[PDB]
Amino acid sequence: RPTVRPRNDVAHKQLSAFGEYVAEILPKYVQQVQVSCFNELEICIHPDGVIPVLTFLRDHSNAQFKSLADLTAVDIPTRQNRFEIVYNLLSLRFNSRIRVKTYTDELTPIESSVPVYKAANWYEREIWDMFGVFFANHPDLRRILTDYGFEGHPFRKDFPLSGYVELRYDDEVKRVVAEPVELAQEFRKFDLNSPWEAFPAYRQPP
Amino acid sequence: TYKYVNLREPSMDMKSVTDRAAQTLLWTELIRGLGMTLSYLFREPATINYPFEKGPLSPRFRGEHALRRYPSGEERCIACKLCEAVCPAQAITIEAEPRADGSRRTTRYDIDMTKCIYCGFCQEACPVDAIVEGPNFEFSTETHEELLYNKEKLLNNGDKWEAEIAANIQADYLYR
Amino acid sequence: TLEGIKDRVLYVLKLYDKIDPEKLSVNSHFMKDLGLDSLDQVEIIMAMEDEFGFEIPDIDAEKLMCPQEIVDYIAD
Amino acid sequence: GEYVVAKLDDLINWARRSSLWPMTFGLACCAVEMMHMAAPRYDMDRFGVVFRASPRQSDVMIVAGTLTNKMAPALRKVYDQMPEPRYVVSMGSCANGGGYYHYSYSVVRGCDRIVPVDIYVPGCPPTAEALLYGILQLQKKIKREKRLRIWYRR
Amino acid sequence: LKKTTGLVGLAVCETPHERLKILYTKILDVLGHIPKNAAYRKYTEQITNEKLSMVKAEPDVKKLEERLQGGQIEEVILQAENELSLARKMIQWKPWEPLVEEPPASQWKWPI
Amino acid sequence: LHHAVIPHGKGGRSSVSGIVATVFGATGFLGRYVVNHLGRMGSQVIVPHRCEPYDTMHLRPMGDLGQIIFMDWNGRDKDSIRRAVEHSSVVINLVGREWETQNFDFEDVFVKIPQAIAQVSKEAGVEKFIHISHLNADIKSSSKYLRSKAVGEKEVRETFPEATIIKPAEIFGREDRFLNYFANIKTVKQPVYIVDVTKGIINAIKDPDARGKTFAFVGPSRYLLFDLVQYVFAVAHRPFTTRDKVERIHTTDKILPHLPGLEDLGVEATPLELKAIEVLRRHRTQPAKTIP
Amino acid sequence: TSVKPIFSRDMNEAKRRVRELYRAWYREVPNTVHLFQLDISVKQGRDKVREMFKKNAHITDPRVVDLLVIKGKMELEETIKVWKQRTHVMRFFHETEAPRPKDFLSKFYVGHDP
Ligand SMILES: CCCCCCCCCCCCCCCCCC(=O)OC[C@H](COP(=O)(O)OCCN)OC(=O)CCCCCCCCCCCCCCCCC
Ligand SMILES: NC(=O)C1=CN([C@@H]2O[C@H](COP(=O)(O)OP(=O)(O)OC[C@H]3O[C@@H](n4cnc5c(N)ncnc54)[C@H](OP(=O)(O)O)[C@@H]3O)[C@@H](O)[C@H]2O)C=CC1
Ligand code: SF4
Ligand code: SF4
Ligand code: SF4
Repeated sequence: RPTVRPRNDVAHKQLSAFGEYVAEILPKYVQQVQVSCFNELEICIHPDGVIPVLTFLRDHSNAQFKSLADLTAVDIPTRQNRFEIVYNLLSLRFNSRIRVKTYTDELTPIESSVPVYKAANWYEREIWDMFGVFFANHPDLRRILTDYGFEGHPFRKDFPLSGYVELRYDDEVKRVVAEPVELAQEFRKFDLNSPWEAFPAYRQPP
Repeated sequence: TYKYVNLREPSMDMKSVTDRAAQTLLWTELIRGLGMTLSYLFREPATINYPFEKGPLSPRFRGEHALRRYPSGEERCIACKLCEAVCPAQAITIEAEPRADGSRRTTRYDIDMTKCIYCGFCQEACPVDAIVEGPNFEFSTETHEELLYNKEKLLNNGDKWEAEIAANIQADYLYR
Repeated sequence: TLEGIKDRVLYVLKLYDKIDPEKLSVNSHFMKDLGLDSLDQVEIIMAMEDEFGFEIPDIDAEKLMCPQEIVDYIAD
Repeated sequence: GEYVVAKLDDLINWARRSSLWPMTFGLACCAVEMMHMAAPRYDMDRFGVVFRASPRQSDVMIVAGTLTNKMAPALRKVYDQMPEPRYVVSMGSCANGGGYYHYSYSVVRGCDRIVPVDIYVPGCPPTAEALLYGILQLQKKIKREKRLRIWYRR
Repeated sequence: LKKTTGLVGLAVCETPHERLKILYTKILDVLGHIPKNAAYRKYTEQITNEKLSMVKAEPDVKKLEERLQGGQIEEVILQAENELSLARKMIQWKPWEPLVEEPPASQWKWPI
Repeated sequence: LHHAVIPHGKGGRSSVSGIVATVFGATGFLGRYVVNHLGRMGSQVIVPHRCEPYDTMHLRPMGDLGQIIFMDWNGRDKDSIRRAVEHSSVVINLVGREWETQNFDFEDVFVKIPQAIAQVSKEAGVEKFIHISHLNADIKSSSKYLRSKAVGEKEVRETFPEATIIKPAEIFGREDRFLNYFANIKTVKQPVYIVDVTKGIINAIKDPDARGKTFAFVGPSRYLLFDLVQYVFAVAHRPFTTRDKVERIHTTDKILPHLPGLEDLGVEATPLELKAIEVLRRHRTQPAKTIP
Repeated sequence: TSVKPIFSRDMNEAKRRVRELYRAWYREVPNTVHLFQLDISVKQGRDKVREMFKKNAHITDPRVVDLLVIKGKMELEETIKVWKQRTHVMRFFHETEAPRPKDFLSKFYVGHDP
């Protein structure tokens, strides 16, 4: 079938088997394990398990996930714990990838993973800057992307696209000043969603 | 499959050691580098004599926008707003109403040329080849306001450039 | 020197504008009598820190709520 | 007498447009196309436009890329240190008016909010030739200047 | 003995066989302090014993590397050190214990 | 109100203040502040200029796209004045020179030109006219500068009776020729801050009770010229010009109690002591005694 | 109602961190006014610092207080180390923002906003 992406059952089984393997070894922290239809393994863990679970995946002989590919966050306001923390790891030894996910809210710190992966340093600063998630015991937690003195965390779903302040040069004070944002043309919100269901396979029970 | 870029053991025979000593003292590899830049001195330069000579372009080139007409002179645009919807930069602003003869036509068609990313998505989305990116790339201005195109400006661009635009569309439409 | 210490405390406090000079007495509570707030007391302590040239920690400073404790505190 | 003033304007105007030394803020994508303007095909140096000049020997600032709020104060400081006469060329949609990031919380919506701008080069990015057209248009603007003619009439 | 491992910072090992026996023995010693019915102990003893048997049963390093499938023998030694370090930490974390806390009801539901 | 000039927005750069202003003399010291405050709130500003466009470049960032419009004009050409004012609701005249030139004497900048602007503005139907005069304007002054300011101040009041006339004292500020004048080197002075004068002008545009009035803009304190110059040198960390200019600096600042001032437009005068360092910091390589 | 603490385990410990931060800010203002060549007085700088603390006086959550102090320390680090420029320091004073009307009538005259 030329237009349909082919399945790979061999990889699906291997990843499923390793998913059970991880969950048997770390029952204290693993809450859910799933493999996607395009064969990506996700471990969902209690936030207490960050250091133990990441250390096990880095150091264990059947894991050896030596490379932290990415660390980011997702904001889902409807959840009690709105922030989902995502670790994407790579194992060169076994030519495999794994995703570890945990959660936190505005006021609950997450343990910094710099001790496991030195790559985590700047990623956690970016998560602090863009989402406002505090990482405990970080060697140097501060903003990395936003302007100095910037207020708020832009990547939160409830932060407006254009922010609250805009800059310009002011001649009277001979410097760049910040002022409440006004737009000559407001961003035009589009309602694009079709009112007809697209994917029956994902229908949520009513 | 892999190869080593820099895994080699220098020979320690006296003939080779003296070869490296001569290179160190006589600067031979530095002299070799001088030859390369010398050989360029006597090569023809690649420079072209702009604006009397122009860099080559293809019929697909994405330049200044224009609104086109049918051969009769009727506007091609029917205010469908597909260009405005797809525009990645929201650079297009359209308003429309029935024309005096009842035709479906725009009363506003603005492109903020300083929002536009010159991506060509508008001309892909257009069902009647009304909005195109033309071949002109020499329209820099002295003021910001001059780059806020309204419908009159865009229609004038179409009348100004149609001779070239039509030929470019003729050469590429079978790839679309 | 105990009256010498005591004099300096009143010297610093007089300079502190927020304290009405007449209301001030050596046994006046900052927050009951003189009507100062928490951070007003913090600024007073930093002034004493400067006058007597030593650092007064927060645990120690939180209890110095009238000039007498300050005079008493320095002496130790 | 007015004949003298007309010819001195021509002389100083000719010298200034014939020796335009630019400072480029290579902020983003558009910096690549100014590099291609310096490259052999277009060779901006052949017009008298040296490839790179220090800010204090510069005559024209070319803002080539997106100006963020974080960078805006630094850009203004460099403009204020330019000896006069000084000109600004805004190159690309981002610098012209914010472009594809116009609605961002972190982007200045056009560098003309920070410095005055003499030439606006459209495109995302403008081709190296389009930038060269804008530079030659700035030369013609300098050719029109009448500083001494106006001075003599104060 | 090979001249280099090919990996910057990973030095050649002069006596890899005896180094691996010492490390694998140490790992098995540490795993004895873990409860007998913890999956980490059962699995880690199983793989450690498999590698230990191959080390004792093959005197030629490059034949041994071909059997271990762990890259250079110096990489296998480093991996043994990593497992030993992990095993010690596992005793403090005790991850074989029950799940500390359930997530909220919709914590992992997607799409919302 | 014509629909185009009804105010909208929140008073920022992209808002619509409803003011359409022609500012003569906008390329000078006072003009740059006036245009800035107009463009801050989204006013349409027409800038007639006599100088090179290069010399108007600092005004362009002061307004959103399209809000600052530039025009050529000649002080002696009434048609060029008519072009600049026939669409405006307020005309502001800031034209002046502190010295005379071969082509323009004080009677030109301070009488003939202001009168022509006022007359053409009257004919074109402009509702409001704001004319800057001087506190010490006086036909018996030893200064030809101040004598002309008095003659022109009278001709504007006669030509455009509803004009708001503003009489500032010496204005100090970053680009002034006052504090800077001393730093580049009997009498009581009452200098006023540039931003105060600008705010007064802006509030005069809005205040309907300001029409037909004459204001004196003065600072909060009076100083002896010697005590002021001493303070300037102290602030500039320095060890302590035409003939007409010297006469002005030695003219005592009049005290006109009957005239309304900055407090009658809602503006609090800024003490010199707050802003002197701002102006004099660049000159670096005890507050002055005030008259009660 | 059991939650993971940030630093403080109760409001008393949180308030100690607040006072340490206030002291650090209070002592840094004279240096900031000098290094950044500000045109404000030291009194103005300290009055601004006190204003910023006061608006957060009503907090009773030690975790929220902890975050406010964390952000306050980062803001102080940017100032002490001169990562900020003069424009960033002066953004606390809104020198170009004309005062918004506060009473009902003034807001009624200018627009529709509450
Ligand atoms: C009978 C017995 C008689 C007794 C007398 C016999 C004497 C003959 C034998 C002596 C010959 C010695 C030659 C002297 C030249 C200097 C040699 C020298 O200094 O080379 C070494 C120097 C650094 O070399 P390096 O690779 O860094 O390693 C050495 C340190 N570890 O290398 C360098 O200096 C590099 C220089 C870098 C600059 C390069 C730019 C120049 C390249 C083009 C130069 C062309 C030559 C110009 C000719 C002169 C023109 C007038
Ligand atoms: N600054 C002060 O201390 C006080 C000033 N005033 C008055 O305030 C007004 C402005 O003050 P200031 O801004 O300091 O004066 P400036 O000299 O700084 O600016 C004067 C303006 O007048 C214009 N101008 C001068 N002569 C002519 C002319 N012949 N034809 C056309 N335009 C001309 C200049 O334009 P160009 O740039 O083209 O020369 C400039 O824009 C003046 O009327 C001044 O007398 C009153 C009291 C105090
Ligand atoms: S070229 Fe792209 S960005 Fe520009 S108007 Fe068309 S769709 Fe919009
Ligand atoms: S230009 Fe084309 S796509 Fe855009 S509104 Fe007109 S017909 Fe539709
Ligand atoms: S204008 Fe286009 S090419 Fe230039 S920096 Fe912006 S996005 Fe990149």
